[PDB]
Amino acid sequence: MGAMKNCVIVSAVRTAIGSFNGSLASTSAIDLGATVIKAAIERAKIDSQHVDEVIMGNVLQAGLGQNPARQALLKSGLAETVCGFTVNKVCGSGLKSVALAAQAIQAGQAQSIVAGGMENMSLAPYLLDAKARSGYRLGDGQVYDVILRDGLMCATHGYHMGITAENVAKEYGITREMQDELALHSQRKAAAAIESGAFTAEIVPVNVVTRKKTFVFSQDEFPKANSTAEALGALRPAFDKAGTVTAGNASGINDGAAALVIMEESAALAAGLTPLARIKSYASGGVPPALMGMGPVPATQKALQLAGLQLADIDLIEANEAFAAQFLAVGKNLGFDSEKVNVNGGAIALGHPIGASGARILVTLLHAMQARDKTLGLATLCIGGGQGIAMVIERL
Amino acid sequence: MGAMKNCVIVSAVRTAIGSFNGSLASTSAIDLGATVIKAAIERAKIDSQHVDEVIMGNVLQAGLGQNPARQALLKSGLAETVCGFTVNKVCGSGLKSVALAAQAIQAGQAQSIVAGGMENMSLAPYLLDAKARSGYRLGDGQVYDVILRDGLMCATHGYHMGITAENVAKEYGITREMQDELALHSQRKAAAAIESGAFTAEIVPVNVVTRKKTFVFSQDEFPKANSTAEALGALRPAFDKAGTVTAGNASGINDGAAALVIMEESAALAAGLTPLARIKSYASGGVPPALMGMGPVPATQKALQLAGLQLADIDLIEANEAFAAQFLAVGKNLGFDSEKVNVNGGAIALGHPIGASGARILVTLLHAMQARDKTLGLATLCIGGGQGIAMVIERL
Amino acid sequence: MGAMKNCVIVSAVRTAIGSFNGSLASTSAIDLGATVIKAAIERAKIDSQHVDEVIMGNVLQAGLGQNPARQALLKSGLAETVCGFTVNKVCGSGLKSVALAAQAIQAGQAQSIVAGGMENMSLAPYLLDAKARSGYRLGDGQVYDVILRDGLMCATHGYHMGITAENVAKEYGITREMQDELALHSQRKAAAAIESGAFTAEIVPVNVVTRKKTFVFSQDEFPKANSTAEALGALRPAFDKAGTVTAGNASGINDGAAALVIMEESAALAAGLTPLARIKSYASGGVPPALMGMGPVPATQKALQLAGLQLADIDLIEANEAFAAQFLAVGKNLGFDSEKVNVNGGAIALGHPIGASGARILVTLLHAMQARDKTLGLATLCIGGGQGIAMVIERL
Amino acid sequence: MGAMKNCVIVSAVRTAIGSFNGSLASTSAIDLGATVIKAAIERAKIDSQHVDEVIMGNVLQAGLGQNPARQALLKSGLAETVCGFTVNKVCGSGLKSVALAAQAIQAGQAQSIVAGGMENMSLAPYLLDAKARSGYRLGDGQVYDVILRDGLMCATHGYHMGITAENVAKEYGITREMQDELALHSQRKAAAAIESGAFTAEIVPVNVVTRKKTFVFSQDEFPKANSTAEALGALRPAFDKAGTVTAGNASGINDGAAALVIMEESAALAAGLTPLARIKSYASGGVPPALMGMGPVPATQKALQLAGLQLADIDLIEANEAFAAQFLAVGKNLGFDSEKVNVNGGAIALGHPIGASGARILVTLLHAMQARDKTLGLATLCIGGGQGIAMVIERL
Repeated sequence: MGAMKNCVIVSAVRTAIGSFNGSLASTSAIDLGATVIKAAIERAKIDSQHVDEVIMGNVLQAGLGQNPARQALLKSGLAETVCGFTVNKVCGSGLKSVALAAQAIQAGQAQSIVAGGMENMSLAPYLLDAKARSGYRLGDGQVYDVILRDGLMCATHGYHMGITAENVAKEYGITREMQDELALHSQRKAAAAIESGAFTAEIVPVNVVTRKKTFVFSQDEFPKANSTAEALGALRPAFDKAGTVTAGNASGINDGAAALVIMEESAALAAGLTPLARIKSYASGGVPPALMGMGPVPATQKALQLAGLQLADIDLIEANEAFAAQFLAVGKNLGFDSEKVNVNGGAIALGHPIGASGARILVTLLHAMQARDKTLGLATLCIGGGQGIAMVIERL
Repeated sequence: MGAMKNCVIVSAVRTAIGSFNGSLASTSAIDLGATVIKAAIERAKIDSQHVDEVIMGNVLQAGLGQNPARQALLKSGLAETVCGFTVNKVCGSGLKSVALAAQAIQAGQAQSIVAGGMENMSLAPYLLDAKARSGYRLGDGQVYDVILRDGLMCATHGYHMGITAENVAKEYGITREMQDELALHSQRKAAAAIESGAFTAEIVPVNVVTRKKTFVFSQDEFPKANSTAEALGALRPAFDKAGTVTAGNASGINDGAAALVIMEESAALAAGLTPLARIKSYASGGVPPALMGMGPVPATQKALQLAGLQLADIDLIEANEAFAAQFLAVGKNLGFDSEKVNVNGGAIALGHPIGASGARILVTLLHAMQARDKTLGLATLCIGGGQGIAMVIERL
Repeated sequence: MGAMKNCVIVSAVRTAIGSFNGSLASTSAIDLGATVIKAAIERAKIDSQHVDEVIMGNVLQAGLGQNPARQALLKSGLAETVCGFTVNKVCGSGLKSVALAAQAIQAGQAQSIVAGGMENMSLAPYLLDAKARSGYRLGDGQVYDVILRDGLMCATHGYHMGITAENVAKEYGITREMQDELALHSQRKAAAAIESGAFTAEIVPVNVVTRKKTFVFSQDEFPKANSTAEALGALRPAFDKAGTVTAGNASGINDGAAALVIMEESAALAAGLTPLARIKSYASGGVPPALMGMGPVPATQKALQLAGLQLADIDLIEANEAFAAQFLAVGKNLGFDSEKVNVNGGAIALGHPIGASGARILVTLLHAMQARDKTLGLATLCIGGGQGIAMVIERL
Repeated sequence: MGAMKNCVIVSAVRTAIGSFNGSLASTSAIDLGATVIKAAIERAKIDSQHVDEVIMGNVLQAGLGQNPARQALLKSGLAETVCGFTVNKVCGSGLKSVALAAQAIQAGQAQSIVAGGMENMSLAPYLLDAKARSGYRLGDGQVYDVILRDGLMCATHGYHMGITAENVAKEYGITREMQDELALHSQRKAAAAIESGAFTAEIVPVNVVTRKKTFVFSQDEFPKANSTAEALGALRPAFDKAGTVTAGNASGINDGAAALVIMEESAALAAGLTPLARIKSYASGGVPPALMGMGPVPATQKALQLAGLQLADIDLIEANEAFAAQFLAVGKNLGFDSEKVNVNGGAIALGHPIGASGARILVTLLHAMQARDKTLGLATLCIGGGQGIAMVIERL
């Protein structure tokens, strides 16, 4: 039988993250993906004719046309002979795409892949029912927000992700005040990272050209400057009248992309490129949809166990902040050393472009590891529908 | 470094394929997908607790809710700890899912996976523009058919897959007469198969209940009974008033699903199960979007090479019949022996539910191989956006 | 001061009435209008250049373009110098248009007017909310059935005209049996009148060209052949599950038009044309929206008073059958002699194209009066929003 | 045979005119209508129980519900026994409504009517095709802006009212510079009228109540303070690149209502109320659709002949400024003394809520006549689809 191969990250880049109807609200998911795919390739210094595949996560595919991943790879300038496909694992899509690239490389089926995710929630459409096709006939119908139907509502329970967060908050006893405390801490870490230029290396600018003008978008815009504990404690519950989750202790609706060049190790070295990290393990884990926020627990355990590691071995962790409730409960459950976690801020401040986040956090992890000279890293996140995904990387 | 593993198919099953607004038009893609997932598991006789993952292709995801593959798996009865995700490689999606399943198994990542695809084109929705979200403000807008926008129009050139078929007809000299003759051949072989019970083993019945009456769908309904050369000869071109492509020499818009249980070889034997074929290789290839019908050429060339085989080594072949124009160009380019191709009929008679067709043709191939006691088989198909995928299987 | 003039009907024509999605479902309200306008002019023998105005009732104006009455007159072949406007008094609109034409002639403001009404309920559109113009932003919306929103739901209470009919049933002790008995009688009279050629004189045929083919629509299609007291008594209530109103004891949703030439008496004589009747009086009356079915009471009372008449002086009556419940309550309230009412059947059998019905009953009244050589006629109907209108005509 | 009666205006009121998406954008046309109906009755000091009818113009009736005039009337607090109906003569609706009230009163069918118009263009909906009712089936559709379909595009020619304006400019040689000079002059006269309080008497405040804001709207907000020749001359043409017509020399899309109490003269005196003016005559005229802007020519000539007057007899004139090109063509053709026309500014400055404008200009004329102590007044305006309407009043 063949022998498994080692797989390395050779570059990692992301766009800044746009606010809902903000700076990226006229730049399609596919143009955001093309942008990062191109920049990833440039930064890796790889010969672009040697890219075997592109794998991109994208959750709100409605109306974006055939195979958005292929559209993005073509717009990036890659050759027509470079194949690609679009991954939908909801919030995990962007990391799952990276895991699939690693898997294909490790299994000898390719040598170089560009993998990540992309999402423009601002541009998500509205949907008419199949009933529109066959005819309404008589009586009113419904117009469906696609963000909600395909991206933020649980298809098992018909209620918002928010409510799964509340469920996790009751089950693990995570209080309103614990959530807001975390939220402020994420905002402060983000604000220092942004100010001190910690994200400069990882961000590729996007040129936004409009009828009125052209401008360059290169700074995360979702952070809420000058956030305070009292402002946060003043907010009303978003999803439950008697609830704990608010707009201030939850991530948002956001736009952005991220991509990495993944390569077989001995081929990266023979081509005279510089490996930035090895992909050591990855795993997916499943939980009840009602408690989807806990997905990272089984995923993280499997990934650790597949790497031959203990959690305490890990130097830096990016655990996604879709809701402070789920992020705290996961952290409580596994016993995270929280000073190793989301050291430059997390999604409550930075935003959550769902199909891109999984890859975005991996980008942020690797650059934080390089800046602080750390060796071992963990990226994980919860996934709508009751799943989680995790990946461990080791710096070179 | 780990040793790679062998992957085997342990069951293979499909629904009968529904005509547009036909027998399956009220059964959701997700329910079709659950039916085949459950049936594949039952037929395999595998303990359902041993399923590691479910991978399903699905192209018109718009409005189907979070992660359709995960919904299907939960509906099929699998536990909530079973992970899954949804693949979009357009027409290729369903075979790509099986290829990914086999890769995970080969790589030691999983031991048992259900993979395939599912599509209900009848139930595809209509889409309002992003403008609807931000506001039309003044002036009209458009309401978009999702079938066309995400499934049948080229996102590169903005025209129908029918036009790519016309481009391929010119390039390779495939005339209307040539196209019509293949169409009749296909209708004929499909009718003989139906008549002889050749599809009985592979089809899982779907119960369709409506208040007026409840009925069992178990027979492909797209085939045109009593098709003739004369009748085909009289149709008007569908896409190009001076063209060669018609509704009679192209597949249709259809509903259906297919799935297979795939396992690590030794896990199959340890569970006392009966391997039906080994997956020998698989590959993807890219061609210009304008000539997407030619996708099978580079995919087949790569997959034969990976398998260490020549085209002449293959005993039976399933090459999808999206359009006779591209089916014929492909067979001419590669030198297929046409008596080994689509022996029970192809998509011009059977139908093309896009997300599913790739797994559908593989199911059909395996059963055909079993019926004829053949050893080596190839499944391949073109993909909108200019791709191709192929897989070689070897009977056991 | 000038003195009031006398006004006479010179012609009276209607289309046959179409069922919902029936024979007239692809002929625009405006084309129906033009047909009857043109025909009324031909049958009156008036010089087309002498038409001073066209007044047409039309309730579902949405999407029909500027001033439907004006579009209809232009299509009819009248000169661009002939003015026109569109009236909306809901169910009254068609009779209101005639009353206005008569008032204008009586007041010396014009000599010849064509008036009536037109509706194509089958072609009525659906509406997105103003929120579409501003933008949905986030969250679901509705898509509104214009028939219901602008035609059939009470704008004061938000419930169906249906419910106003249940209200009246109660207020006046009108049982399900009494309603179904009336319904059966209407169906018999109408089938009898159609069989016997009673509508031949008043109906102008419509040429309906479909993509495939052409036919002539000239016979009322809503009547229900072989209606029986038992089938009717078997029906489920349509609007309240403890209710009395059914699809069998109410009119339907329908397509059609009607028009009449009205002239100043002395100018009709000077042109050598034959007055068919004199418009003796007209009136409108108001009642609670909840009891809109009773509108005919004050309208009829006032109209008789303005005509110097008592109910008993009237030889023939057309009292619209929107709902048997209100038609019976009106009849009981006023003491109708039922043998004189709706002698050729009413709307329960014939249909209710709401904009046209007011003119349609008047057309049917005049022709019945001619065939039975009667002298005094009354036409009245109820109007959604709590109104009624009535007109008294005197044959000559 | 009775004798014709005299009709007087007893009150005249309007809302301030809102800009598109401006201060009135959240207030329904019906509410605007109710507001002016109530205020008119209050100003007249009439006993509300003496009101026989309400007749209101309204052009974009789509989705507004049954019989908007009836709704407004009920909303105003009038008794349910008061009938009303809604008029559509496009831009002319509001003045047509007053003419119809006058006609009814002259002809002795009523003694007190409230008449006017109402429009909220900001809240006009979007519409799906009849195809939505029967089903799109396959292929795209359109979503239609009601403002355009029912209110601003020619139903005969399918192009914007602005194009009819270009037709008129070319026909009558009305240059860009002539049009821009008129626009400036109307802006100045409006600014001067606002500065000196000339609108205070005629305007009734509307209370606008939003969660976001609460405030009283009482001042016209479409006029452009500090308009200049140079700014007007720099604007691009709006409807045609070689065109003359711009946003600066055409009226806007606007929201407003206006209404007047009308009464039989002797009943007025008997009631101890003060007649403000006598309605002396009214007429409608027709012209080709393509040249709709010229409609006021035949309407005015008939109105004058019917009143026994020469143009020069008229002391003050309100000729609607839908487009500068049409307004000037009209004045050239009739030889208007411009010093007497639109003395407080016209629609280029004040706006054009289409169903209300015909009433609005009448209210404006009356009050200006009072301020300047003038005796004869003329109100006229052009109408989409190729009509005009005019009215002559005589101050008392």
